[PDB]
This record gives sequence, C-alpha cells and structure tokens, in this order.
Amino acid sequence: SKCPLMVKVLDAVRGSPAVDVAVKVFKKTADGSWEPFASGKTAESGELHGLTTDEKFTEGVYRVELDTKSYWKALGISPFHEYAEVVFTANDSGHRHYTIAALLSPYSYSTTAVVSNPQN
Amino acid sequence: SKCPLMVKVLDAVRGSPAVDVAVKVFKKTADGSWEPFASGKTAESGELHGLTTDEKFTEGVYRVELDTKSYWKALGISPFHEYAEVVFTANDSGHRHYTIAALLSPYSYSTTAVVSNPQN
Amino acid sequence: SKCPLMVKVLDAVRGSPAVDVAVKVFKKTADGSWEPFASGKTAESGELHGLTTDEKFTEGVYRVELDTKSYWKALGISPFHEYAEVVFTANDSGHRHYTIAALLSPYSYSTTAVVSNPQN
Amino acid sequence: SKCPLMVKVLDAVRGSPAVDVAVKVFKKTADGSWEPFASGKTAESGELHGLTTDEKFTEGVYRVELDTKSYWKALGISPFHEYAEVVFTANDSGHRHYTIAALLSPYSYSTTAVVSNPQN
Repeated sequence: SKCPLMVKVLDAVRGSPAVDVAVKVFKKTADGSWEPFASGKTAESGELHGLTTDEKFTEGVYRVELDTKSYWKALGISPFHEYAEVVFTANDSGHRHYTIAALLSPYSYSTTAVVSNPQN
Repeated sequence: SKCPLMVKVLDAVRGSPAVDVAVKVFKKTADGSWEPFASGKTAESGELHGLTTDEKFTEGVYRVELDTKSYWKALGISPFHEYAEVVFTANDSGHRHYTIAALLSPYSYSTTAVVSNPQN
Repeated sequence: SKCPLMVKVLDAVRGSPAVDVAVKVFKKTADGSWEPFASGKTAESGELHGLTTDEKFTEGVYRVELDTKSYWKALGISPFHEYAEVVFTANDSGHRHYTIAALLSPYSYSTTAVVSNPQN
Repeated sequence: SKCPLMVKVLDAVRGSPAVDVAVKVFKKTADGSWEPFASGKTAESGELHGLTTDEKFTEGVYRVELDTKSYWKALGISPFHEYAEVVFTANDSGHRHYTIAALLSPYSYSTTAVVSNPQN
C-alpha cells in the first residue's frame, strides 16, 4: 500500500511545488556501474510517487537525478547547476521508506532526506 | 582579528551578493523592550562590516532584522516575507564572534550561524 | 486541502519530521499590535491542519512563530536561535491556501512558502 | 578569491566551518567521459582555496564531489547522503569567478553558487 521511494519538489521563486521536473533513478550494479531503476515526471503538486515497487526497491546504492535545468530554462531563466543529483544507499537495514525533497532556486538547491519505519 | 558580529546575504536567483540591504539590530532590554543596537547596509560583496565592537556587543539576546521585502520589491518581485529575522543570545556562554549568513529567494530563505572564538 | 494555513516542520539531524514543535500564530490587529490567532504544536507527521477555518483566515498580515529553542533543547542540543518567526501577508487574493514549511538544524533554519489556490 | 574555483563548506549542526572535507573536481570529456580535474580538502576555514588557475580553468561541465559520508562518520553521526555533488557548466561567457558553498547536516545538504567578475 506504500512505496518506499518518492520525490517532492518545490520552487522557492514562485511559492510553488515545481511540476514536471524530470526524475531519473539509477541503481549501482555488481561490477560498480549504474543501470536505470525508474523514471518519471514530477506531478502537478510537486510529488512523484509510485516510482518503484515496494519489492523491486531492494538494498543498494542509488542516485536520483532531477533535471533542474530544463525546468528553469523553460521560464526564461538560465540556471547554475546542470542538474541536481542525490546519491544515498537505501537498505533492507530498516527505515524502509524514503521521500526526497527539493527546494529549487536558480543558483541554489537544498535536498532533504526523510526516512521512516513502517509497523514491523 | 575578526568582527565580533557580521552579516552576509546571498541572491539564490542571480547567483550573487544581496547588495544594499537595510539591516537593523535590536537588543532586548531586561523587561521585554527591544532597543536599537546598530544598523547598516550590505555593501557590494554582500557583507556588512562594523555593526559593533566587543565593548558594546554584550551578553544578552539580540535581533537582526534584514528587510528582505524592500530588496526584491526594488527589482519588481513581490516577495512573501515582510522581512527576515534572527533572534539569538550572544556572549552568554562566553564572548564569541558571530556571523549570520542569509540566503534569499522571493518565497524562501535560510540563515546559518558560525560561532567563532576570537583569535584567543 | 480543506485547510487554509498549514505548517510542516522537519528535523535535519534526525531525518524525520520535527514532532511536537509548538507553533503560535498571531494576527496583527488594526491598532498595530499582535492579537493571538491560532496555536498548536506539530502532530507526529510534523504538520498542522486545524489551525483555522476557511472563514477566519481573513486578509491581513500574520506572524507564525515556532519554538525551535525548546525543540532542540529537549534533545540536549543548545540551538543558536531563540525561535523562528515568519511574518507574511495573507492577502487572500489569487491563493487561499498557504503552506509554511521549515527545515530545522541546531544552527540553521530554512523557511519557504507554498501558496496553492482553490483550483476549481 | 582571485583564482577560479573556490569552495566553502559550513556545518548546520555545529555552526562552525567544516574542516577536512575531501573535495574532488572532475571535468567532462570530449567523449562525454569524465577527466580528473582537482583534489584537495577544506582548511580550518572550511574553505578550499588551492585548485585551478584562470589559465587552466577552461569552458566545460564540472562535478565537484564533497565526501560528506566520511565527514559525518568521523564524528559518530550516521548520514544519509554518500556524497554531495555540484555539477555545473563553466565559463561559457568568458571565464569568471566561481564560489560554491555547502551547508552540511546528516539528512540534508544545500548548495549555491555566487558568480563573480574579476573585471566588471
């Protein structure tokens, strides 16, 4: 009933949840390379859920890339960052659910982790 | 040696120093009151040097008040916040040298403090 | 949704929402002072809904203030800030719903506003 | 700074500069690959001045990598992010002066640039 991975994104310039920011989730392989894990556009309210399956999202290193640049390039603003990425290692270690947050601005971005534990 | 108290502001939209920002400083009189301590404007580098010396800067709660509204407003952007503040106690756990840094954005902002003992 | 003013606080140290952080919303009266408006403390989720009804939240400037001082202090960390204040004008025009978010850290905080609207 | 790439890393939990934060700067390649551009750590000023020269800092896509995991780890704290990366294209205007800041906390970091001009 709940997926671990989820992204939220806000736009600090117009007090708005950034919509349609492109999200790409990359999972670290055995050899030490990256393969695609999930992909999607931020919905109309900032959130992007139903990204992975509560069982496909297994232990490992991850990297969420939010294409922040085309987002700002779309409204007349040339951004600093080429994009924004978030590397963490989700795990079966517990604290099984995660939501990544973004506070996007032309020359600055804060990223927030928020892990939770369901009822075991 | 360094400034017992300083302020620096940034522009998350232009990727640059917040220039010419009014900064008022008030000190709480032990009875509730807030009396004028100092004030000034952020120079080109975004900083604001000289707010007080150690002799003046005393143990007690203070309040920095950067007028974020007049700033964006002078550009054409109607910001959310009326102004911005940082309320804190100083010199109580010892006379230190503070630095209140602030990141501005029309609908969002951040302040951070670096507490530094003098060169002693 | 069916709530005009909500506040969502997060805890950057713990990686979970800042639970039981006492909020105190004031409303500037016509005389110029701050008459009590709403007042609660973060529910487990780190948020607050029933602060006011969609009719009580009239056009005017407001002051939301979070007691970070006691939050951090109940965990043993002596924060820098005395509290966290966000005065904004809720000129109930294009947008009726407001969401004041804030990320806490012992020496740094970040507020942001998200003003959606009664869409359809 | 009078040299091209200067990096500044503070601490939201200790309100102090972040010293010994290993920093690596890469450079995209003609093959879209990533050629190794720089290495260094943050001094006691939680600032790293000692990387490139205007002469050597050409136009291109960079990726500054801040080893946040080792930082939080040495202190006993257990972080979420593995690294903090600032990927930006540079000098596509005639080589300017860059400054990257990073505010650190275990479950959320924040980066911002300040594009300066030596002549202008």
